[PDB]
Amino acid sequence: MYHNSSQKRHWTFSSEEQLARLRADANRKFRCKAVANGDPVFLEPHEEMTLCKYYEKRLLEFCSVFKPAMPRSVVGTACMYFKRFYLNNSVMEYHPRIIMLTCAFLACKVDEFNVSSPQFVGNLRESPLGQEKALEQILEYELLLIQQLNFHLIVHNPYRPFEGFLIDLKTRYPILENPEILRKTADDFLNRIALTDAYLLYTPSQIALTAILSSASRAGITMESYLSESLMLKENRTCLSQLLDIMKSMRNLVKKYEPPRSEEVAVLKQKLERCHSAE
Amino acid sequence: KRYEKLDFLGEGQFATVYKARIVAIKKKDGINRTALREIKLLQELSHPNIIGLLDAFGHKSNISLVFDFMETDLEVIIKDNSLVLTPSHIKAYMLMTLQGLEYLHQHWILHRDLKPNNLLLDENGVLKLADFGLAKSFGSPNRAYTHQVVTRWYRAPELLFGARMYGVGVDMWAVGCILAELLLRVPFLPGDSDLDQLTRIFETLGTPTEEQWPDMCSLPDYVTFKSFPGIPLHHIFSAAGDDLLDLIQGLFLFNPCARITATQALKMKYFSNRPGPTPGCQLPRP
Amino acid sequence: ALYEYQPLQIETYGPHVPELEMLGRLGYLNHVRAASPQDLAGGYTSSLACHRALQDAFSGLFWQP
Ligand SMILES: CC(C)c1cnn2c(NCc3ccccc3)cc(NC[C@@H]3CCNC[C@H]3O)nc12
Repeated sequence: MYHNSSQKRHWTFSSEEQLARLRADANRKFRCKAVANGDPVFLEPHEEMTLCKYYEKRLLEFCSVFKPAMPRSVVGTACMYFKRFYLNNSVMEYHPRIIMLTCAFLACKVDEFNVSSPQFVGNLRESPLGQEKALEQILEYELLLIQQLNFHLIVHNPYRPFEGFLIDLKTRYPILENPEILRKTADDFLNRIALTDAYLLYTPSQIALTAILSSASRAGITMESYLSESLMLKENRTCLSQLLDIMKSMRNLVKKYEPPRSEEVAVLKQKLERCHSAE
Repeated sequence: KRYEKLDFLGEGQFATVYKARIVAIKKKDGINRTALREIKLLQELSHPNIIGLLDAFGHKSNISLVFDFMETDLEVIIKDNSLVLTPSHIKAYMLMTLQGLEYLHQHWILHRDLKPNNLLLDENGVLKLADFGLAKSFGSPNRAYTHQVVTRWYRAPELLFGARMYGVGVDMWAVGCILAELLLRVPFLPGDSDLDQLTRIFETLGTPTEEQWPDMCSLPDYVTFKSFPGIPLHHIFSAAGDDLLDLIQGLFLFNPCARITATQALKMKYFSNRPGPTPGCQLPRP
Repeated sequence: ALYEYQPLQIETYGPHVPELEMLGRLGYLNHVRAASPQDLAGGYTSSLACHRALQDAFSGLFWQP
């Protein structure tokens, strides 16, 4: 369960500043290691973040058309794996294209989605020899990824809390006559929430509740009494204020998110390929 | 890494175990799925009656898992004729097993491999559930499991009838079998095949009916059986008091839903009655 | 030295989850898929799925890193 999970204990961070510090530390550590080992070829932390967002989108696309049909829990686990890995690692050291496939592979294993390695690499849009090489790279990086996750493999996603909240709304909140009308829109917000760092900063229950209440807000429906009455937050005013602040910060995170730009990602991909070819 | 190998503990088909410094280290598909299962489940669980995963590492596709070192297991206790199993000792073992199982089920995980050799004991007499290589989360509707889990002697009748969807009963039934093995010092239902296992279960406990198990014939591998009267529980366990017999009956109910859960078993009069469970430091050691 | 049961006291940092046996009475089970007779025979009930979903929904809702 989340309330005593490794995700809550170790992989939920206090602020975006802490995440930026971790990523800058990873970038500077790679720079120091390369200087001791081996220039403007180096990537900046914001460039690394842009490439990480692009390859998270690529991982989403790969998991979307994966045959057999990938459970959404597996996709969430793989995306969280990617985020956690590149919290403490530089894309110039470990290429995101292989790391994301390793994340998908490990997530398939962890979430008990039985898919054989040949049919895992058959989903790749590459030649059979390319698929074999990619399989070899994934097998090389599997233990590396597991080590960099600190052997914390169970990932608590917001989908089951979303289902539980929908059940609770259907049962105890008749004011919202049909909570199902909130699903689609809320799901959309969930996806957008996944694009930010919210998964490293907020609980899955908070993320699901924020998605549902934002869907209600775009629907023109106020369910403040659901927090107040149903969740008994009228008793704890500070708890209600903290929850509302968490949701507002989450919405601000979504509104401040910027998609990677195609020219920027092309230039940064050239720089990343130069980094991997060199050193 | 930081572990000096001390002794060779045992070797199985699946892994090899070493006593190292005191801990126990267990060694194109990539990293093996059972080791990943153990890692992913034991990292999210923390209870005195569940084996603790202290560390893990490896190289390439091989991996080693570090656990607390255990002195013995319940199988060695049962098979040791010199050891005398008092009702206090049996209650202590059952209490520790059920507390671990209650913690496990509360976090929505089925062990699915409960047996005396998977119930490990340390030098302080603290029993812990081990060998989570078959453990799996439960409570998900779409998640369908295989019915070939649990060792056949401890397999529940619903599993032997091919149940894909199941709950804590598949552990509780095993618990009951373990309890029976604690009372008789021999395997309760030592079948040599699934059909033989079902036949032994029905010849000992009686052939279940619709009243005892409303949806019995709906299981895809259900087999019709000759109506057996079954041996009365007090005849099988002549030394078992009424409270222990009630516990056994609750653990061996054919209906998995009606079968008592770990919490309900812990609430039974047997555990709160005299004599109290033997303290862990006073439990017998082989 | 007599044993006495006490339920596990693990903080969930969220709203209280209704008891498993009272899910049907409170009306929760009307909003989850009913278990098939085979699932019921195996010991799986819709109450399990509903309870797990509610527990996941309420877990750590009030927690701050
Ligand atoms: C948690 C695991 C990795 C562990 C911890 N201590 N320990 C010991 N200790 C020695 C021993 C000797 C006799 C009976 C029990 C334990 C032996 C051992 N043997 C490997 C098998 C693992 C599954 N259960 C049966 C066991 O033989 N596995 C383990």
